[PDB]
Amino acid sequence: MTDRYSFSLTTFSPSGKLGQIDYALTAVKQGVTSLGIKATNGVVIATEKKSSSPLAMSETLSKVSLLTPDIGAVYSGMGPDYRVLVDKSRKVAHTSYKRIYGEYPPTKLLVSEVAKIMQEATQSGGVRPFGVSLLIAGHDEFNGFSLYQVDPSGSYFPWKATAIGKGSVAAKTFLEKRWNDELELEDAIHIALLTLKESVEGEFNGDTIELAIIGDENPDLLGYTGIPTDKGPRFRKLTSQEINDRLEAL
Amino acid sequence: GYDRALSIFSPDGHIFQVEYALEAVKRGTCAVGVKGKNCVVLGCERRSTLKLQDTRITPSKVSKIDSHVVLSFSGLNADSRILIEKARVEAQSHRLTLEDPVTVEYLTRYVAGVQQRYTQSGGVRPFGVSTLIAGFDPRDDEPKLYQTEPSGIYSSWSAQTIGRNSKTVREFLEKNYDRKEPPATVEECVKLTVRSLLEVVQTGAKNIEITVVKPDSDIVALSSEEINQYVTQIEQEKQE
Amino acid sequence: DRGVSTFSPEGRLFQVEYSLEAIKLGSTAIGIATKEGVVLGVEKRATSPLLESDSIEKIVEIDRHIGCAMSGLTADARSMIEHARTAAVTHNLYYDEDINVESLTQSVCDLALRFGELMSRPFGVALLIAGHDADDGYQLFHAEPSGTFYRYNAKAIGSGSEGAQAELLNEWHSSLTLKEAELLVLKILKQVMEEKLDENNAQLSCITKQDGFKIYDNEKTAELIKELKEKEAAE
Amino acid sequence: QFNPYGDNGGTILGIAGEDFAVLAGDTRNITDYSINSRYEPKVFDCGDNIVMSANGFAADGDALVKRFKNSVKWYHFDHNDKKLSINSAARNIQHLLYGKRFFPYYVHTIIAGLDEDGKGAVYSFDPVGSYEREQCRAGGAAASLIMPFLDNQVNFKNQYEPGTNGKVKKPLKYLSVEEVIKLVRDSFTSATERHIQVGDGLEILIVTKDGVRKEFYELKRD
Amino acid sequence: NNYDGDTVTFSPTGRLFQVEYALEAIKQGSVTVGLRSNTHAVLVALKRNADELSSYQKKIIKCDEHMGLSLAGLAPDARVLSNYLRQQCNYSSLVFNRKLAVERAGHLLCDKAQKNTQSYGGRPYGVGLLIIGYDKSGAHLLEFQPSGNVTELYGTAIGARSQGAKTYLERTLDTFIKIDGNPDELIKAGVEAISQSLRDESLTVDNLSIAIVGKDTPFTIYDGEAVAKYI
Amino acid sequence: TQQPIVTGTSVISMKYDNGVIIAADNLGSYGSLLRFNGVERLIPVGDNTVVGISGDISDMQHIERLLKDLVTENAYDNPLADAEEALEPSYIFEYLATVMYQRRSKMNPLWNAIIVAGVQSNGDQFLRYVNLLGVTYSSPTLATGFGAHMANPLLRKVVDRESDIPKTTVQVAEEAIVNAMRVLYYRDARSSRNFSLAIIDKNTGLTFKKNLQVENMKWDFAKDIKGYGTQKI
Amino acid sequence: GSRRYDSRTTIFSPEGRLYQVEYALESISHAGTAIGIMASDGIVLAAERKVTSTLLEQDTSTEKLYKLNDKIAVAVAGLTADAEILINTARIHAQNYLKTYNEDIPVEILVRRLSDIKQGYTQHGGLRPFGVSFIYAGYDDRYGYQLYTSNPSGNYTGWKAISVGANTSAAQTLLQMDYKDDMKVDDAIELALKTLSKTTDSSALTYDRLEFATIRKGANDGEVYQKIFKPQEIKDILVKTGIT
Amino acid sequence: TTTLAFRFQGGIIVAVDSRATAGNWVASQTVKKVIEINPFLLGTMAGGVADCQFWETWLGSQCRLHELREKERISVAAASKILSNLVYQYKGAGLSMGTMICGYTRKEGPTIYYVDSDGTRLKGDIFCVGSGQTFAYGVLDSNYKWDLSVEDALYLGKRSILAAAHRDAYSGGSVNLYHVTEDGWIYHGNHDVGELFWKVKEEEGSFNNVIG
Ligand SMILES: [Mg+2]
Repeated sequence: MTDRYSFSLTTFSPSGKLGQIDYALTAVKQGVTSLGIKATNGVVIATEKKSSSPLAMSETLSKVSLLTPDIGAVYSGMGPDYRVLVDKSRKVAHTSYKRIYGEYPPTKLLVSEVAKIMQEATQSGGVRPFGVSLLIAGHDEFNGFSLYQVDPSGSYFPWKATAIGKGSVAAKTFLEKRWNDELELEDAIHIALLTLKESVEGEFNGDTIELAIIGDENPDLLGYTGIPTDKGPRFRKLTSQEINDRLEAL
Repeated sequence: GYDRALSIFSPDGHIFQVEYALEAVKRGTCAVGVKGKNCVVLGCERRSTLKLQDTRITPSKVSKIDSHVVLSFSGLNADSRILIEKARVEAQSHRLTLEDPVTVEYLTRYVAGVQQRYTQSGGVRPFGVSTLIAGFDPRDDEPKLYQTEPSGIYSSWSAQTIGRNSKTVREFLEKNYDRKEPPATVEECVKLTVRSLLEVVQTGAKNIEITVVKPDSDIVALSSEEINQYVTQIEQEKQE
Repeated sequence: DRGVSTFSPEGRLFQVEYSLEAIKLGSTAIGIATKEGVVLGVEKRATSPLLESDSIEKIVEIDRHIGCAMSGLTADARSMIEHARTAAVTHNLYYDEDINVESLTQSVCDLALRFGELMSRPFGVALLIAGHDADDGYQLFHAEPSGTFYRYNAKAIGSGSEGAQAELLNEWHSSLTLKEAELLVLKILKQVMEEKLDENNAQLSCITKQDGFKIYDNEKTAELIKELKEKEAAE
Repeated sequence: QFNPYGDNGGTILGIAGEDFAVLAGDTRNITDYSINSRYEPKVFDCGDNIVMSANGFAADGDALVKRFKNSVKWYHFDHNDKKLSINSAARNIQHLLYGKRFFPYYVHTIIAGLDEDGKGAVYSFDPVGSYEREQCRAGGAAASLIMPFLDNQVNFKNQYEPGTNGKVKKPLKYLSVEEVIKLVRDSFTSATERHIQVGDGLEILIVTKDGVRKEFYELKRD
Repeated sequence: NNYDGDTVTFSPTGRLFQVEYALEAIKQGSVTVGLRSNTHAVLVALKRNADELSSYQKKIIKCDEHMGLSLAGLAPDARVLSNYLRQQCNYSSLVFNRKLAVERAGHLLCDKAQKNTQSYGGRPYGVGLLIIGYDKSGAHLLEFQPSGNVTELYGTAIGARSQGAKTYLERTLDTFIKIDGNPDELIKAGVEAISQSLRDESLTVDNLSIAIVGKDTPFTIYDGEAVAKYI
Repeated sequence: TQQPIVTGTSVISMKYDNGVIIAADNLGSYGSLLRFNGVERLIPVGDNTVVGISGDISDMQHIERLLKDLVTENAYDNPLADAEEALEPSYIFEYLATVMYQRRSKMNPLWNAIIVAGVQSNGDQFLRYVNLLGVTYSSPTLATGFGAHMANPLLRKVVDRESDIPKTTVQVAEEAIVNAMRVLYYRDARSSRNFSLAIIDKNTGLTFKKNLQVENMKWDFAKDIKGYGTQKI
Repeated sequence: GSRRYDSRTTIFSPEGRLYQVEYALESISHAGTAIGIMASDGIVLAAERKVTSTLLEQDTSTEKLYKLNDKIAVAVAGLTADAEILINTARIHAQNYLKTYNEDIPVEILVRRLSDIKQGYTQHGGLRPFGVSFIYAGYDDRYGYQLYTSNPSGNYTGWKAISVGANTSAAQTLLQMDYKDDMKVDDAIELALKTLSKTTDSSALTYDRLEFATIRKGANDGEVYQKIFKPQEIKDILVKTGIT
Repeated sequence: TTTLAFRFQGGIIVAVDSRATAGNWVASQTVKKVIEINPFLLGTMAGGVADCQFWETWLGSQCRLHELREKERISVAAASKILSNLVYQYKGAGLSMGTMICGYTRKEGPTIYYVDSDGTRLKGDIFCVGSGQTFAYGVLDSNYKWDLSVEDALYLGKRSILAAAHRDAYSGGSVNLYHVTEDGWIYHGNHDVGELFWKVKEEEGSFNNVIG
């Protein structure tokens, strides 16, 4: 046995292309549309719960994931790759930050750590790149609200609003017209639901849409009381009912 | 770990990786070594394709391994640093354990040994570098000049050149260097070294570097003007 | 591509067979064993007249009672010599005695096949190991990169080997003197060499029980070359 | 606390003649005040006309002799059935002993045979491998009782020629194998009388160019 | 063809070509012959020289006082496998005060050769061995192949032209097996057997190698003028 | 380095004209506490060897498993496992002796004293000792612990040297062993009345006797002993 | 076995070139142009972001200009992710040097170390090289203001003015034309932005498509100040020099 | 033990006693305390007998390898430092060694290095090591001159060991003399202390305290 693939499987071609990264980006392109929009007092990330079968319980499959109490993530591309990245991203937020500084990492640095993991899968021996593009929305005290995109290459870019996956080109054009630097979170959520409806074919409701926000602190979701400085998670996943309420005002 | 045998024999009995490493040396800028009666001179070509260069801080082509030995090269620049670093570490390790600085031959044998090791070790490629190692043994006034190459063979030379167009300057040296009477002075030795580079270099401006090494750790690099005076005198005698 | 330790359909290791081709390109080395000593002689083959030929070291001392001559990729021989010397000295340390020439040759040959995917390829050099011990007397061996060593009364390796070996076939007999062997090596070297043989482009050496292993001075060899010229002109 | 060492008593004696050597040793094996065995062979024929005894802690003694016999075997394999000379065996044993310099074989080793000129040879080792060729050496429990007797009766120490009164030493005339064996037996008889760990039986291995020969003698069993 | 790049690759007919190529090296090698009775076992080898100045490559190796083999193929590979046997024979003696059974020695060689045929990177051994011995169940003769197949036999032969000797032994089976308490006659049968595989060359004094082990006979090799008796 | 916990006392043995006898009581002591009364400390290996073990019982059980495993391993690919290539006492001993010395050399000994009693293929008696230090010796009589001090003197009166062995019969030898076991029961505070005895004869094979008891004991004289000097009543 | 799939990233071509290094350089030639210009009183780093969007959050974005320590900064051209791996190493090396000798790391020593790391990936390991070319801008008390560049081969060289990334041939010709030795920072700033403005593949050079920095002894008295320009400041200097 | 070595006009004198003890028990009177590292280098033995023997024979192997690789005699400095660097790796492990590495080369002339199991490596003109070192020092210091003859230097070294052999209980047996020249060491015999004492007493008039 032993992993005898100690050499790179991603290499520069004569034209200067890293083929495996390009192909990973093609896999991402096939993936279901997800998007992120940054408001003045919050961020919203959203995607379509593409159910593989009606017998499947799509609630058990979480496309939007909490990474830290103030940071959430969503993807487009290969689900399994996303799942393990979330596991690693959650752990690295503790090992390389919280266990050192006694606090959760700022969005940009957690993104930096995730990006590093994805870069290494692009150079390390005997592995292929991750076949996902992530959209990480988060908040921290000194940087405020932010929204990042992370690609299979490990490259990451901060966005005001964007979309990845299937209908990204059309969605990004839709977002460019609607976005401004004076949006409130509810306005962003409204635009998100509008943008996301364009890429969705079939049912469009709270059960077929996954949507979370980074907004105000939720002391009701903290689990305990007594410590004034601890005010609860800014990340919150919107319920099936909460989504449908806003779909009536759509 | 990566264990792949890159340097291997071909049906005709050649190690192509080692031979392709020599092709990298052929691409490198021309270097020349000439030993006089009481000195050795290392001449080196600087390609003038790169202007706007900062010549204060740009890695010089001749490197001191110790206060009495110098090393110039032709081939991959990044590769040469690894050999220079190893050689410098070994030079201090020799002083520490033997309580005496390295002989020029010993230092050459070490660098040649490193190069050889990289031609039959798994997972590594050969150094795309040939070196000229020159200097004087401790408490010795006899000039020393050696050459190494990617295969790991080394030998002593009365005068030698490596790199691009080295075939031409070797032609010049072979007819102009007399063994029975080598360049008696520093002047004569430097002059012959500059002359040999002028066969290949192009302009005698900032394209020629000269380093003179004398006995008892007396190493000095000539400046542009000092070299330019040799270039001037050579061509004025040539106009006849 | 293919394994480094792969067998060909004829039952030969590709790499070992290719290393033997590299050895055929090497400069000629010749050994001749007699009852007065073994003689080792090499072709230096300087690539240019500016190369100081005395720096060409293709004959090497392993111990006081064992000498060695090489042919092929001579850079590959350095680690083989280092091992040989270490083995000779180590055995003396462990047993307070000289090591047998065969045992030394065996220890060197054990390195040969330690290649795979240990080193990445076989050695590209062949050795003539010549020496003396109390048990078997004066001996000459031929160590190959296959790990096989043959004892020889006389042997030639390198580019002029098969022409030289055919000459050694005729000339060698069990009653050769050391002086006769010296002239014989010089004679055959001069035959197979491209350039004209002199004291600067050819080197002699010998191993005797009394004086041990000795590389010959250029002045000493020059006299043997002049002695050779006169005796060939003598008929 | 576990003590990895023990003392199995016993006494050995090597004497190098002019063209022969003897290595003798008692056959009693003990712990504390008890007798383990009245006949436990201590001196061994290791092949190549070499005899060996590692006296002291018997477990380390047996281990060393076993490893040396093995070394002799592998010396034949590796070096074309060449005979291991006594001096080469001695140097080899030094490396075996010094190999455990920091957890020593708790034994006083003696080997005996013939050198490469056919003369008698005895070598003597300390527990950590220091060694020397000697003409005479007793080892083990009663070594301190026997060595002075040998200095006097083998090397004629403190003996002078009558009439000269201290001016002329007694000349160092060579001893025959029958003479040496008498000194060996008297040494062990005397050692048996005054040392509690010595007794039961005496086994003498005699090395000549013809090979190894054994001789056994009864000792007092109290 | 496409399935002979390494040992780890079966062909479409279930063949291991690298192993078969290693098997080929043995056929190139010089002939050796093995045969036994109920008291003695005998190796007879034809040694091969490079030329007339060269020595004759040794073909027989001693493993223990009661065991040894003869080789055909890559000599270095025989050195490795004989060294391994020496160690296994030795371990058996040191640890268990027990002389290694010849059948168990065959099992150990089989397994060592097998590991080389199933793993990537390595190669099969390029040598065939004929092990003889005398243990607690009398005289024995094994035939090792680098495929791993070890076979206990009355008599056999490996190497170039070995088929001639092997047929002779197959005829003589009922005679040589009964040569008990007579080493010189058993060797004669072996020397006569190996003679069936000779062409052009004949058995000379530095050409012939013979070994023998038996009831009261340590494994002892006979070379040079020692075998002139049998020529 | 450890300390023995559950311990077994004397193992005694001797050679006689056709074979060997070995014996050991059935007690597993826990210091001064006589904890386990049904411990078998003689462990037969095949039909030609009996290993008697004293000292730490947990280590004895480990050794017992090693010997059980040794038999299994010897049978593998061995058509003569019950004939010419059966385990010999000399093989079993040398194996154990190797293990004991290796374990002491790692400063982690098997805290035992072992006597391997058996009969070899050629009919020769095998009797040899090995202990936690890897120390080995052989003798016409062998005994461990207290047996060394009390049994050996008695057994040596029967077989005082090698030449006495052919003169000694199995009945005389067994009588001496059984008498020795009684003496040890009188005088060893860590012994028991119940014991096992094994006879390995070259003719009749292995005879393993369980549930033997020390009998014909002398205690009647105790009634007359009064006080510690001057007391009369 | 595994050998079948091995690209063999660390081998010479028959011409004596390292395939992967050459292809990495080809990759880098498509990256946004970065320019360094050394003056007597400071250094200028100017770089072009690659086809950005209007929704990109520029003020929090960093893809070209990075800080190694207080004295040294780098301009990146190639794979950003690859560059960040090397940058974090360089930052650690500078801090190690500072901890050891209690002095800020001289610029060349840092550059050599990073360049040696790149070299290693071309000679051993079987991994692909870092598809990155750096421009190092820095200051120390030995050589003063220094400009270097390294590339995937691990070869580095010193410069008075240099460009990496796209259109370096055109850029270097323009720099070579207008550069002078007695030049000052404010003049270099103008040269850098003028060069980018001519070599750019974009229709017009604007603030949102640029990263800009200056290393100046324009810090109060004998000390050095790094200035990573903010979007608004890049917009001001573009107006000042007369490009927008 | 008593070993000494001193530099002078004619090279080096090395002189050693021969006794080896285990407590009060005289284990050997014929111990060779001068190792012949090679034909040009000498080493003395004090402290651990095995430690000195083993590692100075080993040193001879390292010195031999050096001159095989470098085609030149190893310097006394280099040879001594090989030994000192080795024992330094074993520092703390319990090696016991006090030795003079004595030699005579072209570049150095006659040179002596004191090498210690604590790692100490000292160059010097006169050294004295062992249980009887203090007694030998007394005779050496009061009689030493650079311009001693080879004959007088040899006697001084012999007499200095005799001084120590007499007084020091753990020194004695016999005196081994060496004289190191540039062409190699020259052995100057084994001298029994028992016979040497009475000889010196009479001829020199010394040891008037002792009755002879
Ligand atoms: Mg007694």
